Amino acid sequence: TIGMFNEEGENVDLYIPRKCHATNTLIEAHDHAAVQISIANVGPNGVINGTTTTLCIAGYLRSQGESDHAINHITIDRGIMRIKTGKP
Amino acid sequence: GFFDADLSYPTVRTERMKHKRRRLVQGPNSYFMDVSCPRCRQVTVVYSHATTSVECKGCSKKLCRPTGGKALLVEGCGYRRKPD
Amino acid sequence: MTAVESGSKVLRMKESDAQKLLAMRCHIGTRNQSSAMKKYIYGRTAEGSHIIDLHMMWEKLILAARVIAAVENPKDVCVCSSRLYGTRAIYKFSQHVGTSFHGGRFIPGTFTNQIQKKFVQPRVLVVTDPRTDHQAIREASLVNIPVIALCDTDAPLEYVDIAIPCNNRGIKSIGMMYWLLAREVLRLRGTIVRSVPWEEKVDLFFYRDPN
Amino acid sequence: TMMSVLANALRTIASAERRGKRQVLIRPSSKVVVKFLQVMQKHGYIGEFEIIDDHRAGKIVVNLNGRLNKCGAICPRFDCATTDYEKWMKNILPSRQFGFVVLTTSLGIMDHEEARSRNTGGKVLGFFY
Amino acid sequence: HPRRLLEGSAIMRRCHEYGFLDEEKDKLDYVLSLTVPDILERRLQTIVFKAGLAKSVHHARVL
Amino acid sequence: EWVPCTKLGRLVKAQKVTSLEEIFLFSMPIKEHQIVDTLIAEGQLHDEMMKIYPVQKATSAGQRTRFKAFNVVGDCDGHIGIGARVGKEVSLAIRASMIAAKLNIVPVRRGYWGNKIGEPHTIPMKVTGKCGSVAVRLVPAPRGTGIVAAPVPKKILEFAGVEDVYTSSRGKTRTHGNLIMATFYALRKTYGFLTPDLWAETEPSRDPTDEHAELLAEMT
Amino acid sequence: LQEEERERRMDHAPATSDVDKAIQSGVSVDKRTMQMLQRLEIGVPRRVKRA
RNA sequence: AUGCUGUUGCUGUUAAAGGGUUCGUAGUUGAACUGUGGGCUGUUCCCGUCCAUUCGGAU
RNA sequence: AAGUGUGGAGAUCGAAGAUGAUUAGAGACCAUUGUAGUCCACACUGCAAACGAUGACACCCAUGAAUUGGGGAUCCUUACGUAUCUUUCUCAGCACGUUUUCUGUUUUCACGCGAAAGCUUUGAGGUUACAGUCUCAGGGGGGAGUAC
RNA sequence: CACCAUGUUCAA
Ligand SMILES: *O[C@H]1[C@H](O)[C@@H](N)[C@@H](O[C@H]2[C@H](O[C@@H]3O[C@H](CO)[C@@H](O[C@H]4O[C@@H](CN)[C@@H](O)[C@H](O)[C@H]4N)[C@H]3O)[C@@H](O)[C@H](N)C[C@@H]2N)O[C@@H]1CO
Ligand SMILES: [Mg+2]
Ligand SMILES: [Mg+2]
Ligand SMILES: [Mg+2]
Repeated sequence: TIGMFNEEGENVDLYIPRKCHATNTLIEAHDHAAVQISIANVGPNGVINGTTTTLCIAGYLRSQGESDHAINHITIDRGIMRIKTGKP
Repeated sequence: GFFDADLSYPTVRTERMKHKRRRLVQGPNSYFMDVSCPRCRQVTVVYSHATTSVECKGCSKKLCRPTGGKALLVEGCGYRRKPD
Repeated sequence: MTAVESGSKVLRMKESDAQKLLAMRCHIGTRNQSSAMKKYIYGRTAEGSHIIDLHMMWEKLILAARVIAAVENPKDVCVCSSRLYGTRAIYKFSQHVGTSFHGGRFIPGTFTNQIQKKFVQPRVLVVTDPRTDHQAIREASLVNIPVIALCDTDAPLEYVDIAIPCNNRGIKSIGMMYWLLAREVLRLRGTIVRSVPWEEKVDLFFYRDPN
Repeated sequence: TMMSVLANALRTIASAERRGKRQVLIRPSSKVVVKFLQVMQKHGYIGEFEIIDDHRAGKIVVNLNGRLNKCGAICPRFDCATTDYEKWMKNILPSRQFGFVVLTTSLGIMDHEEARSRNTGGKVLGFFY
Repeated sequence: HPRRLLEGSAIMRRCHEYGFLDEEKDKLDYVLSLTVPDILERRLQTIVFKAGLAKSVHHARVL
Repeated sequence: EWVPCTKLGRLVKAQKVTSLEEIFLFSMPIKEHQIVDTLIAEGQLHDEMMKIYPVQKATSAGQRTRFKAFNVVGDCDGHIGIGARVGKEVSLAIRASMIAAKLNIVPVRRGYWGNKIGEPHTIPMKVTGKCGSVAVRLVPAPRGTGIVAAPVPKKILEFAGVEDVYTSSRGKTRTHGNLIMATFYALRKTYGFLTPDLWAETEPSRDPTDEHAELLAEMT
Repeated sequence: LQEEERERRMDHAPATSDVDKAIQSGVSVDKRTMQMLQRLEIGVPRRVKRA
C-alpha cells in the first residue's frame, strides 16, 4: 500500500520509486550516482547466507562526501556494524 | 567515531569546549574560593574573577589583584575552591 | 561489520589479526587530517602522525568484505590502483577472490564510453586511494557504481561509500590490507575455514621494483 | 533585531531539512512555536521534539524524519475568513491533496483543514508540506 | 450544496433535452467532455441530412 | 541487426527486462536508443521536431554553420524525452536528435486536482523547472480545463500525457532552446517531490544486472 | 614470453613470511598506539613492545 | 497581453537603480512569560569450570 | 582633493604663463623654469570610481591553512596528551609550542544561486516550494541632471 | 621608449 489510488483502490501511478535510506529522499530516474549496496547476512559460522541487506543512497549525498557517514549510521541501526569495542 | 552527535545530550568533550553562553543551557565560568591570608591566617571568600582588590578583614592586607580575566592571588597564600 | 544476526563473535578481530596490522604499520596515518576521516583517528602521536582506531579499521574492513562476498559473478567487482605500490597487490587480490583488476592510467571512458572495446561495467569498484584514483571514482559517479576505498587520514570522500581507514602509502602496509581482505572474502564465501591460518604468504602482495 | 520568533523557528527547520539533517536546535521558543510544531507532529511531518528549560526563553531540539519539504511563516498574519480557505490553498500550497495552512483561530492554533470543518476563521500563521 | 443540486440538474437537463448527452451520461463530468461537433450534430441542417429527408448537407440547408 | 554493448541492452534484447519502469526504478542510464523502441510499442510512441535553428562559428575565411535540432518523443502515458543534437546538414541533426531524445526518456508523475475518479488528468503538485533564465511553472488545473500553455510547452505537455494544466513562464521565452528544456526539467521533477502517499516504507529489490548476472556472463 | 617468463620468476616467496619475521622480533608500537591497545576487547597482543 | 508599476508579484556587484558617513523625529516594526486539567468504563547466541603459547576446541 | 575669504609660511613639486624641442601643425606628451596653489591657523564649500560600482538590523549556513586583540587550560560514551630560551628590573616577567573559546580583517573550499563573469558562515545562498523588520532608488536610449 | 595621421555611400 504505497502510491496514489483511484477512489476505486487501484494503484494509479506507474513506478513507485526508491527512497534513500539515509535522507528519505525519493530517488529519481536520472540520479545516476544513486547506488544500492547489498551487505551479506552471515551466519553463526561466519559464512554468508542466501539473504542480503540492501541499502540505497541518493546521489547528492555521495556528491558531497556525506555518504560514508550515512553508511555507518545505517549499519549501526540495522545492527550490521558494531559501535564500539567491548570492555577489556 | 561511530557515535553520532545528539543535540539534546551532547558529549562532555563537545560541551566542555563551548563558550559559556553557547552552551545548551548557559552558565557561569567563575567560582568562589576560600583564601587563607599569608600572615594573620584567617580565611576569606574570594571570587575567582574579582576585579576589586579584596582585603583581609583581619590582616588588613590585600590578598588579591585584578587582571583581565581571573584575578591573581598573592604569593604564599593557600586557597581551595568552594563548591556550587 | 562484525555483527551477525545470531550474535556470534565469529567476525571479530583477534589478537593474531591485530598483531599483523601493527607489524605492517597499517594503522599509522599521515600528518594531515581531513574532516571526513576525522572520526577514524584515535589520537595523534609525537612527530605529529595520526593513529587510526583499530576497531573502526576492522569494522569497515569486514563491512567491505560482506559487500564483496555478496556478489555472484565476482568479475563485477573491479579493483584498481593508479599508484604504483598497489598494482602487485591488485593482481593477487584479483587472483584469490576472482575479481576484475586494473592498474596504471585508468584511461577515461572505461565506464562511460560504451563503444570502446575496453568497456567494462562493474557493480562494485574498489579503489586503493580516493586521490590517485580520482578518475575511477568520478566515472563511478556517472554509471551507478558504489566505491570501496582504502582511505588515508586526508582523503577526499566525495562519492566514496565504504571508506576503509588504513595506511595506503607504504609498500608493506598496502597489500597487507589486500591480503587481509582477500583472506576475509574467502572466509565469508566458505572457501577457506576460519580455524586454520590461511597458508598463502603475504609477500606476493608486496610491490617489488623489477629493475 | 529579531522580530518574529515563529518566522525564525520555521526558517531554521526548513533550512536544516533541505540540508537533510537529523536534528535542529531552535532558539528562542514560544508557546506559539510549540503549538505550531504539535500541528506538524499530528500529521507526521516531524518527530519527537524536546523543550529545554532555561529560565530564559527555551530552546527546542526537533527530530526530523525526512518528510517535511518546506515549512514557512506568512508575515503579517493576514485575517482569513471561512470563504478564504480555497484562496489560500491555491496560493501557498503545492496541491489540494496534501499540505496544510496553519491558522490561529479563537478555537486554537489549527491547520486549515480542521478549521474548515469547525466553521471558523483566523489569522494565518504559516504552512508545512 | 444548494447551487449544485439546483442548476447542476438544469445543465444536465438541457444536455439530455437537446441531445448533447445520452441518458447514461448523468454525472456532470460529461459536459466538460462535450465537443463542437457534438453540438453541430443537433442543428436542423444536420438532422434533415441524418433523418434522410435530403441527399446532402447542402441539400438540407436549402430545404 | 542490433548487437548491444551495455548490459541493460543485453537484457532488453533477451526480454529479461520487460518494461521501461524497471530501468527507471534503478536509476540506470540507458546509453542505447534501441532499448526504448524495444520496450515501448512501436505504434504507441510519437515523435516530432520542436525547433531547428542554425548556429554559426566565426572562422578565418568566413563562418562555419551547423544546425541545432530539437526533438521530443513520448507516448502520451507518462513518458517524455527531449534531445538536442547538432550537425552540418539539417538531415543529420534531425536524425541525431531522434537518437538523443530516446536516451533522455524519463517518467512523468500525474495526479488529480480534486477528487480521484479515473486516470489522472493533471500533475500532482505545483512544479517549476529552470534552464537558462526561462523557468516554466506548471500548476494543477481542474478536470476539464485543458492545457493552458504556450504552443511550445503545449506540444511537450501533450506527449507527456498531461491533460489539464496551468502554465506560467518567467523570462525570455522567445529563446526556445531553453524554453523546451525547462518544460522537460519541470515534468522530470514530478517524481522528485515526496508526498504522504509515498511516506510508506517499500521493500528493496535487486538490480536487473544483479539478478541476471549469471546470464550476462554467458554473452562472454 | 619475456613477460611470461619474468612473471613466473617474480611470483616466488620465502617460506617464512615478512610478517612472521616481523612478529618474531616484536612489533614495537608507539606511546599513543599502546595507550589505544589497552582499550580493545582483545587487549594488548602478545609479542609486543612499547619502544 | 505586462510579475513593463509588482499587495499577491519586479528589479538594484557588472544591464537603469544603495542614496558619502553618523545622529535623528514623524512613521512603520518590535523578545519571552501568567493556561487550557484529571478520574472511571469502553476503543540460537553470549558470559565461566577441563584443552593450548604470533592464529583452536568441545559446551 | 581642488576651490574661496582673512592672516602666516613659502623648502620642494607645480594648474596659468615663458622659453627649448619633437611635429605637417604641437596651443600636448619630453627638457628648463614659474604664478596661484601645496603647508598652518580661523571661516566657507559639501561637487569623488566618497567603491565592495554590494543600505541598515537579526536568523540559519560545510571545510582546511593562516592572522589581529582579549580570556581560559598545559543503537549514538560518565569524562583526560605539553615542549622550547632569555631572565638585575614599567619583572610573581617576555616571547614561543599544543589546545579551547569570543571579537575583528581576510584566504583556497560543500550545498545552493546566477544570463554569465562570478558569489558562497564575509552570500549575490536559505526565492514561482515567491511574506523576519525598516528604508532608499530604478522603469528602453537620449534631451538632461538641461530649462523654469 | 625618435617620428608613424587617415581611408566616401549602400550592399555582398
Ligand atoms: O575565536 C576563535 C574561535 O573560538 C575558534 N573557532 C577558532 O577557530 C579555529 C582555530 O583558528 C585559529 O588558528 C589561529 C592560530 O593560527 C587561532 O588563533 C589563535 O592563535 C593563538 C596563538 N596566538 C591564540 O593565542 C589566539 O588568541 C587565537 N586568536 C585560532 O583562532 C584553529 O586553530 C583550530 N585548529 C580550529 C578552530 N576551528 O578561531 C576563532 C578566531 O579566529
Ligand atoms: Mg620628444
Ligand atoms: Mg621645477
Ligand atoms: Mg580628414
